[PDB]
Amino acid sequence: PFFDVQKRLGLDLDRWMTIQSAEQPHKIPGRCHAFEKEWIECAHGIGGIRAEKECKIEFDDFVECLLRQKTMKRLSAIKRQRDKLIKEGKYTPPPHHLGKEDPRP
Amino acid sequence: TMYIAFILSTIFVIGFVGFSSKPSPIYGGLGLIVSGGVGCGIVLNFGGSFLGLMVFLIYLGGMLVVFGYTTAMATEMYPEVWVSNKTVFGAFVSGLMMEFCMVYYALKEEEVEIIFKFNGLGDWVIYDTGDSGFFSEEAMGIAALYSYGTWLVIVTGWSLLIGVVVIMEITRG
Amino acid sequence: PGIVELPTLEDLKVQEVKVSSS
Amino acid sequence: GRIASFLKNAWAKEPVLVASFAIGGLAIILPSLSPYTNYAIRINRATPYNYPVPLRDDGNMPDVPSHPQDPQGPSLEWLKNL
Amino acid sequence: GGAVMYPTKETAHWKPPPWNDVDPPKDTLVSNLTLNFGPQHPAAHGVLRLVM
Amino acid sequence: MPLVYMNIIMAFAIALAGLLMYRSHLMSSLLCLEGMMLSLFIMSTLIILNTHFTLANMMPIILLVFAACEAALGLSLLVMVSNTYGTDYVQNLNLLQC
Amino acid sequence: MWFEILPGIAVMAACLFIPGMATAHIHKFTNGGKEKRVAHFSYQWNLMERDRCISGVNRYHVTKGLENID
Amino acid sequence: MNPIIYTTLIMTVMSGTMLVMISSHWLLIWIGFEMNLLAMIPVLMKNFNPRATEAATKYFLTQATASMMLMMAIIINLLYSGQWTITKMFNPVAMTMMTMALAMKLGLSPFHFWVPEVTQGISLQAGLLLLTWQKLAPLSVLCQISQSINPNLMLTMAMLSILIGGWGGLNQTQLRKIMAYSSIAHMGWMTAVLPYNTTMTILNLLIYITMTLAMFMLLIHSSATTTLSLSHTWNKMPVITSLMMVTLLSMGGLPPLSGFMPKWMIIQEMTKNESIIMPTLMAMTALLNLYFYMRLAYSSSLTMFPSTNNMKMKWQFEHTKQMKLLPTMIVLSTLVLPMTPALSSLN
Amino acid sequence: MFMINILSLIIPILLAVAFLTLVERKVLGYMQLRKGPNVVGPYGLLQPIADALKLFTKEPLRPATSSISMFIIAPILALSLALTMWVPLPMPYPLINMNLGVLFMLAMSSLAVYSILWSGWASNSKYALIGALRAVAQTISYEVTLAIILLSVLLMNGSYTLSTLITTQEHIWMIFTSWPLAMMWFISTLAETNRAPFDLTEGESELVSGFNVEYAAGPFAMFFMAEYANIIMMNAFTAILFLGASHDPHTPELYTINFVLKTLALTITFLWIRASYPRFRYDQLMHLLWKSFLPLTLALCMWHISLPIMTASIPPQS
Amino acid sequence: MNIMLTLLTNVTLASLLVLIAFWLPQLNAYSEKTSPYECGFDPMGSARLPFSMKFFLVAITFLLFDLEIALLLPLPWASQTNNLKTMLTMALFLLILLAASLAYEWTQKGLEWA
Repeated sequence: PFFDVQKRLGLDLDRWMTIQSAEQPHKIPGRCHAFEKEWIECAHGIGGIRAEKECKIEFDDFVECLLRQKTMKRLSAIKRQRDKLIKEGKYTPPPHHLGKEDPRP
Repeated sequence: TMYIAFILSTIFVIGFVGFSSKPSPIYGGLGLIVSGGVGCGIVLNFGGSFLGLMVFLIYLGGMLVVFGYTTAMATEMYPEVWVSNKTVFGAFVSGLMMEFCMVYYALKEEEVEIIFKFNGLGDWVIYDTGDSGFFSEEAMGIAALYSYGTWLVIVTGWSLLIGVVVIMEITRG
Repeated sequence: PGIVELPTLEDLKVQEVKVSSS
Repeated sequence: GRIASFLKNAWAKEPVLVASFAIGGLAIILPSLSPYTNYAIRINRATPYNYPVPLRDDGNMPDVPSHPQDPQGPSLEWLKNL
Repeated sequence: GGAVMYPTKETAHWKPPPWNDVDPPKDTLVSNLTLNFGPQHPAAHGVLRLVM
Repeated sequence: MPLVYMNIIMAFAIALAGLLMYRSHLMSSLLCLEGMMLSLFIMSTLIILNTHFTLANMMPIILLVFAACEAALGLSLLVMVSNTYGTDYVQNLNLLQC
Repeated sequence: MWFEILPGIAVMAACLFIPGMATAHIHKFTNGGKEKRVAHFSYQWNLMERDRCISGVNRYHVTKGLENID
Repeated sequence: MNPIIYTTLIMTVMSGTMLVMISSHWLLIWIGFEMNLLAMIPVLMKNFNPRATEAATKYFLTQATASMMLMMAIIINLLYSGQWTITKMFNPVAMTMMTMALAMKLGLSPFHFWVPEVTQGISLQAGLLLLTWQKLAPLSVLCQISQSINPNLMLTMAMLSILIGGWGGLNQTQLRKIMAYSSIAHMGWMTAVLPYNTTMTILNLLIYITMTLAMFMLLIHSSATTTLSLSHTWNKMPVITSLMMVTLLSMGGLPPLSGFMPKWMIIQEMTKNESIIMPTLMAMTALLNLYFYMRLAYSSSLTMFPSTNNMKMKWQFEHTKQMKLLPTMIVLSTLVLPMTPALSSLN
Repeated sequence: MFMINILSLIIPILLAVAFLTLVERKVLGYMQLRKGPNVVGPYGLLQPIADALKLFTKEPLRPATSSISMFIIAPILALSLALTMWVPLPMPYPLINMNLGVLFMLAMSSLAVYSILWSGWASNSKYALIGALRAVAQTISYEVTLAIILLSVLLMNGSYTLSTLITTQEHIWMIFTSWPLAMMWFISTLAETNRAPFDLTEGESELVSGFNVEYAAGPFAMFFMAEYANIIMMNAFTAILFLGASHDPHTPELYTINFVLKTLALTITFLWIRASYPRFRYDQLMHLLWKSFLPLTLALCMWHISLPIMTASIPPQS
Repeated sequence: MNIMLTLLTNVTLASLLVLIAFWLPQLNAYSEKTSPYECGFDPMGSARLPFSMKFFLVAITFLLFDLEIALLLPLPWASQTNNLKTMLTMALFLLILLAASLAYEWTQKGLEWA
């Protein structure tokens, strides 16, 4: 029994902290503000059953932003391949990646 | 030094094993002390200066009252340490072995899935490249408790007052 | 998915303001 | 009558609590009865913590100050004289 | 009557609860601390053994 | 997920197992409760800081407040058991059966 | 008499004055004769990092003025 | 305990439940649960006895473990979704942990062990609150997340709850323990239809609340906590024991009494979803609950037991305390079957 | 160079503690119509060295009933934390500049308590256990008032950064703004360090030697050094917080000297109080701190929250 | 990492002092010397026996008071908001509730010992 007294009386007791895309002090954006905004605007009013399957690309992008599991997997694959290449001497890291060139300001 | 957070988390697990094996509550106290301090270190490393110092301060004060009681209620003529009972030592060793096995499995095998999927790369990767400017974002979000979280303040204050009342009612006979 | 388009090294070359923060 | 006796007795037996309730009472009443609370609010709003993101000029914004330092826009001259 | 409707050998030794649910108080009296405020103590004037 | 998340979840699991497995004293069970609370604090704090959920940075403090409220509850129950039985041994809690 | 306590107070004064002076002098020595720059906020740290790159010698204390431009 | 303090504690329990049933944030639901526990422990220990302290300690430990598991589930759901709203939980592990925590709070078996002990330890006044009001918040939370609930786990818990409640109720001679096991069985009945239709869960909750209010208030009006003590009530007040027999028959689920409504509607909804074995097994297992209710009815009214001589003095005096809601609760729990089509109002 | 800075902040502090022992002895003597150490060295300047050499050449005894691990860990924690609580102090420039150095100091003090607790508990003696319980009761009484007073006086600072305290007091000492809080903070610092009218953890005349009754030679020297280092550090905290000093950025020595002199004055007042009043009863200590300070600390916390808002004088965040 | 260096240096210095204390002097130990000190006489009971706290309620309430102090710490930053009215009302509300809890404990004779 979700007695939604907040929506009835118009009070805002806890809906201000339910999402990171809501208003935050000094307009400090969330790390995944864009993805959550897209997911919420996609899945607004169509119901939970439709939102699960229809706005699934947006939710997948949001999850990837939140956890970076696939990005970390790609980076780990790159690191492993680079280590394997270095072991066999098939690759030489560039000087800007070896701390030899001054990074741009 | 690129894995400071991982080392601190391992010490966190070690302390949790230490006070989970149930030695004398006095020794469980220092186990929780170490765990809280190392957790404060982790939170500091992730940018939560106020939050980490807050857990450190509160638990430091809380475990003191526990110590007072350990010497008043849970006082055994021969208080037991992690190497005093084969049950306590067995629990401690089992916890350490579990932690070491999971750490080894996570490290040598980059992608590890025990219950969730854990990646073996360093924790530095997940950090963001943004600039907070003239802000302590954690501090501002926490201070928003009195402006945004009026309802939270009300409920927490009421719960604390009712907690005082409940303590007095319980400890009255 | 797709390939992240990235500008070349040449087209992001500017005469930097090589002064200090002070 | 009874109030005077109570207060005299209170400050004769427990003077510490008398001061605390007086100080605590003032801290709740005085801020409402002050003309500087609004100034305190305005100062906090005045401080530019984040960047003032500009808005695209459509030609129908008379008061919005498209300028470095021309007269239009909010002024902090009140704070300078505070 | 009794603790359970179908008692067994183990359960038969267990008696029904008190009528007012007030369990008889235990006689495990808490022992005090027999501190020896002995002679060496500075406040004992050197030659007083105070067994408190 | 990062390995620190794994370590903190494992710490919570260990504390839960410890609490579920009593030995003698009720004080150690309260210790395991406080440990679980601390682990949850660390987990939530890391999650909030990592995702820059600014307005949610007050959640761990509320969690800590109710954590020590539960700790005070436990301590008061502990003193009552000791007053009623002399020891905080969990075996004294035996009158209520089934 | 009472001034006989002064030697010990003076020795303690010297022992407590050493830390502060030492810290200030070390900060000046390791920051090019200037106060060690504070980085209370991320903006100040970003300024420090940019200054380090601008210097070219991977040290933030050395500052490049109008001579560096053009 | 001061009456003002007792009223404040009761209002704090009610405010915790209303916070759970009113908020849209998981943190506030957990806060409401914490407030409920904090204000429930002293209410459990209003009358200071070693048994009361033991009941309070066991209840506190169980509810603390459940709240820790619930908060862990909330934190994991936030980690995998970045969401605090009470909605379709986005992590199966978090869903399982939350289900275990909520079942432990409700007392669903195999988390049923604390209910017979805590119920017996506390008085009838506290037992009524524990077995009626303390079931609202976890049931509301489960009803809000019924979509994400794994049906297999909830159904297994419900069936085990019914089986264990019936089996436990048979070996009990203490009325409070019988009520606790009956509560476990009825909680299993309620949670059986959660994945299918939550309005049937609400209907079962309302009917069970009315029946348990009637039974506990009759026990208070008779000041009886054992079968032998309740047996004497036939001599002083036959009306109370007759109404108790009627309410027990209603609790058994015998038509045309109101207790048939929830089981009938639950079987209907579960057969609408092509589940025919589970409702049949539940109906067959309800016969154990019906058995111990009938045994109590025999010992209380259907058969007359030996009284004591001192009841002659008690015959002269009349009860002073008056529970104004008892007749209405008895009527609503016995004669509301002709009013099932009122189910729609719960939608 | 940072290690040199660490050494230049630790070794001088230990020398200051060693000579503070002598200073205390001589001050007590001259306030008791006596003469402090005056034979060992000129004007007794070599007494601390003799004491240290005696203690570290004295045989340390390990009690048979004592838990060795805690018995040895306690002294280390006491000294390490006593030396660490000097790291963030702004004199004028802090060794480690923290945005929340104040909370760091609070946490470090809270941990230091466990040294007395474990030393007492592990000593496995009735007097040591009594001393540990008295330390527990002491920290129960002052911690809340300490934190509340510190928060109230920092409400005019704008942050928990210790360095900012110098700027806030650039025209006026903050004691002219919170002298009741100054008095209560001074008494709380007296109670915290187990010092004058609050020497209950040690209780020379009532508990022989308190928690450190079973400690001898080196470990006892470490506990004494930790105690006096905490005394000097807390007096330094009192100086920076209320008795602000002028800081010319080009001549930091000016601040350093002014700071040192103020800290020395506060330590001398600590000794002055030690040789002027009888000892409290820790029941009376807890009653005072909970029933005369705490209500007043809450009232002044309300006042110092409301004042900047009602006077439009909220200090800057940065 | 500088704070870690400082902590390491302090801990190492303290442990080195312990080592020198326990290995420099000439050690001669026997059973009587290492016996517990009880003002010259043998102790009656063990020091690990229960030691009743007459101020247990004070400690349990000090728990919640430390909680409230944790809640009050963010106040210096909370004054930097634009909603000074709401912030001030909530801060005074928390302080009033703390004072009310203290008053309730005081009047119901909770701060008293035994």
